[PDB]
Amino acid sequence: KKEYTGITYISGPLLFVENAKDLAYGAIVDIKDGTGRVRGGQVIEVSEEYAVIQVFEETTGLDLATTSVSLVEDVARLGVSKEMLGRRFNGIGKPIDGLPPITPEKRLPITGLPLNPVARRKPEQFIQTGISTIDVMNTLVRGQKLPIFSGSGLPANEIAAQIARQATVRPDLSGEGEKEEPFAVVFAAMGITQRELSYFIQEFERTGALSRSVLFLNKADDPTIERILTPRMALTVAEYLAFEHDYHVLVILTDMTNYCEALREIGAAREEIPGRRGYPGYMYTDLATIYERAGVVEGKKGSVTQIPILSMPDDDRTHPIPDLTGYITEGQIQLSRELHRKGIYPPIDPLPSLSRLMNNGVGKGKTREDHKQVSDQLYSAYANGVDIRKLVAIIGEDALTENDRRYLQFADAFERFFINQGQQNRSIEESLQIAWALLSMLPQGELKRISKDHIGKYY
Amino acid sequence: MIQGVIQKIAGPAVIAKGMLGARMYDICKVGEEGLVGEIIRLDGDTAFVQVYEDTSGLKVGEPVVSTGLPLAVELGPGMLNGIYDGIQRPLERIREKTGIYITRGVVVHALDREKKWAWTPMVKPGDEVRGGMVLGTVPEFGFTHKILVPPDVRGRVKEVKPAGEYTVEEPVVVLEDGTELKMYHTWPVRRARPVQRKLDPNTPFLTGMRILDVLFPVAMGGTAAIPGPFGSGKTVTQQSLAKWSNADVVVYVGCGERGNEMTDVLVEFPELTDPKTGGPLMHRTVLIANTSNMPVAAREASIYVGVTIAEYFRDQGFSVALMADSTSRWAEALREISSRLEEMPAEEGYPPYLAARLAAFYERAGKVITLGGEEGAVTIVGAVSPPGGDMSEPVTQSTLRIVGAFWRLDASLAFRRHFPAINWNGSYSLFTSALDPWYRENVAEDYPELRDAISELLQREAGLQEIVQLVGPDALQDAERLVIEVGRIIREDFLQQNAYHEVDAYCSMKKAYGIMKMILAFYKEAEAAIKRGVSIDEILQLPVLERIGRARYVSEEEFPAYFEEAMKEIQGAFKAL
Ligand SMILES: Nc1ncnc2c1ncn2[C@@H]1O[C@H](COP(=O)(O)OP(=O)(O)O)[C@@H](O)[C@H]1O
Repeated sequence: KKEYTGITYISGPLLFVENAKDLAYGAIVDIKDGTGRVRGGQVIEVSEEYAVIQVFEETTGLDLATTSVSLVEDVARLGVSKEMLGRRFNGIGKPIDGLPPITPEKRLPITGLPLNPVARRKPEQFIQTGISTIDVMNTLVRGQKLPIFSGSGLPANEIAAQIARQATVRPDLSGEGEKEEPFAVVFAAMGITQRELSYFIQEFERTGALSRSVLFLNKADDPTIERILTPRMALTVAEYLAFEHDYHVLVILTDMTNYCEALREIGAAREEIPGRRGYPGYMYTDLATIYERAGVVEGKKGSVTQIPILSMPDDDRTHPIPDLTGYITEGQIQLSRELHRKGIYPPIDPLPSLSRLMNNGVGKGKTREDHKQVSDQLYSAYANGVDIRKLVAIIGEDALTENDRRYLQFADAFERFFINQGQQNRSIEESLQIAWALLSMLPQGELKRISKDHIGKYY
Repeated sequence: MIQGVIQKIAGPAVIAKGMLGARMYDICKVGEEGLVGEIIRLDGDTAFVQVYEDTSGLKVGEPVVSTGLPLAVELGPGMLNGIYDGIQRPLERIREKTGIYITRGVVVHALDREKKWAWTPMVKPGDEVRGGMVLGTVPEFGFTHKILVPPDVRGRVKEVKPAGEYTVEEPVVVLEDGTELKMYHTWPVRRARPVQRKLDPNTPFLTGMRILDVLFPVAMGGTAAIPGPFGSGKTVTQQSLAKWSNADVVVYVGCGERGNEMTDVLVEFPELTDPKTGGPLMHRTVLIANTSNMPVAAREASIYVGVTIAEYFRDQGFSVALMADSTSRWAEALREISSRLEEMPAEEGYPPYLAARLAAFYERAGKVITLGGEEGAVTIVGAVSPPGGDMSEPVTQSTLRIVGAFWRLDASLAFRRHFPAINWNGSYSLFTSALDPWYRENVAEDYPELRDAISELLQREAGLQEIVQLVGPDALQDAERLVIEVGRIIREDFLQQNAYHEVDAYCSMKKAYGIMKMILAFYKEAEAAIKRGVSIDEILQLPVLERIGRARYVSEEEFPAYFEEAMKEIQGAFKAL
């Protein structure tokens, strides 16, 4: 308030603070200086001697001499409001649009708690994306988490923001009134450059859909501390959507590489001994909790989708940061150079990629019947052809039988047109058709995974 | 002001006592000599002195007196054609007072105090102004060297001395505010002077290395990174920019790079001509060099001054190209403090700050309109050095995924003999789509298509490479060995320039562009050669291949027609055979 002053020992980003008692672990406070500017610092480690507060920013200028610290509030957090729904905000939760703040309806503890198991209701629903391939072969089901493993320089972001706007759940195909349920895309990146920061806002505003989405985006340079809380924000805000009003959310976090890069620093200073290959011991846990914001919960009808997209450095699937995820998130959708070099877009491979849970997706009495078998068609068909494309280099083409010679050509039409999709949006129904057509190229009575009926109605 | 003495001196760091009221990061003077200090930690009333130069020969109980300003280079007209120590001290004058030794106990001035200058004013007195509003234009070489309001000053004028020679120190503007503007103005380093606002970029930063201009390239606001082990050309690819970039100011600064590579640019650089005037090219040049050999802490100072210089010029209106030569040593330098002050570190012992002071740096600028309403660009292409070769190592990696435009410089490439060969199967730029407008119009209207087909072979070629090492080039037949060889030539001739061949070491687009169209053709017609019934085998051994060979060497003047001659030679030299 007025009060607690005579701060001794400040080295770099750490700070000890004289006798407080009031404080609590997980408190947050205003530091005030000799020039009126104010700074913030979280309450970590406290005793009967001192507490520990942590300069968020720079600390340029401070003094042994008095320059007090103001207790802000218990366990800080933020409220919410339906108002929020077309804004531009930074980290903590302040207006970056330039239009006055929110006005609550609630305050929300920002430790997100954990669910219960019984409460959760098994997924069974479907979601379109508007991208093709990631709906046809391996289909984002509803109330589902799933992540896009990118490479170092393959273009994640774009393949992000398309799948930002594009999606719209069609309940239509299942049967029920249309506007019984609306769609909320909740989006948060971080470690974004002045450059990146602009590619979003341009696309977002373009046709606009800001008016059905919430922003959160913690600049690159911005203090490393707030970074840590940043996602948890847009996660918890997501709750307030579906559980108190029903909605259908799509949360898309991004670049969780940053999430740990940034993480480490905190832990490295606040003390601990880092475990295996760095990445502070309690990662498993800490990472876990930023993914239990998902699934439908009986009775309640709305729910959360996670797609967090991140990049590896070692360009593997063995470095921990992604590997780890791959135990709790449930699938994998990679991007290869191969596609991308040849110039396609958005390059999402086939075969590396597969959503483990997707059976309770698409169905005969849920959203189109034949989809099942399309999915296991084009997959297994595909891989058969990608060998030939290499072995043709050793024996010429004068030694391919007829049936199989066609399985070469399949690949070309698949790769050139099918996984390319520029800016064209599509839909689950238009997409299944295309597929079919291409399959017609190879000889019939052979695609023996698929059942005869369907072929008798489509070709 | 605030003063105490040495308590504990041992290593580049010291702990004084009897001190309070200090502020974080503050210049000071320690020892009878006076040396330049920094406040980096406090503990009751004792403070860790960080001591910028050397040490040795000290006793406990010697002066320790702060002034309480926290670092800053004093910026104003006349700075080019010089060299500058880590706290911007002109070594010329130093050399003139020492001999041939960088000696402690030195104080001079940043901008020389003698020279007076031809003034011109703009605004009339009795007028209003706000922050960073232009005031006077003192001319300076081929440049026009404006002067601004120092940011965050606003008020109303009251007199203006008219034209004539005038001192640097002089107050040549008075205000009704009791304030005084003089030529220069001091500005911190830890801060980051604003601008009017942030904006997207789209103008290519030309560079003339075909490899940096047809494949990977850079936006004007560009940020990139160049790494490669020892002996890899790391330095020399920044040499070229320093003498063939396309902008107002090269501000080459390297920290921890040897003399030899610096001094050289101080004896060659006088006798050359810029692509933007005709004058001694050295006008667009900074050099704040601070070679490895010097002190410890200076290595930390060094960079952030040349970042600031990078703002300072932008500010006036120009087009900054800053490049730090070998920023990685900086990490090592930072971490040498650490060790002595006992901060537990994160992996590979770097103190956890790698991100902290990295990430602020690289984000800095590009195409940002100023307070003056000019188009300001900050172009940085950061050099780094790993210490292994394992790009897995933290300080390296942290660069990626903080900046775009990554170039990697392969190691095993270079041992053979090319330069500035890079792996393009490592590399990747991001900036490459928002360059399309400018390219279309400026260069050719069909260029990006014609380039993607080059990458069409080039990145696909590995497709075969692997199979070569699995069963030889043997039993790879003919659409096979077509490609292999095409591409063979593609890197043998479209990817290797020099920095020492007398000519041919700089190109315009339109020239380069040319080379590149040929090869496509050659591919095309070859494709139709084998399909028709003959074979590459002899085609390789055609004389016309070698013409495509040597090709790059002729200069521009000839270039049109050179290129036209092969444009005839193709269609005849296929159909015939
Ligand atoms: N463009 C070039 N033309 C000719 N030789 C080059 C070229 N680039 C590099 N080299 C040769 O290879 C060396 C590699 O550069 P070097 O100065 O060792 O770089 P660094 O040590 O900073 O990696 C050069 O010194 C030069 O001998």
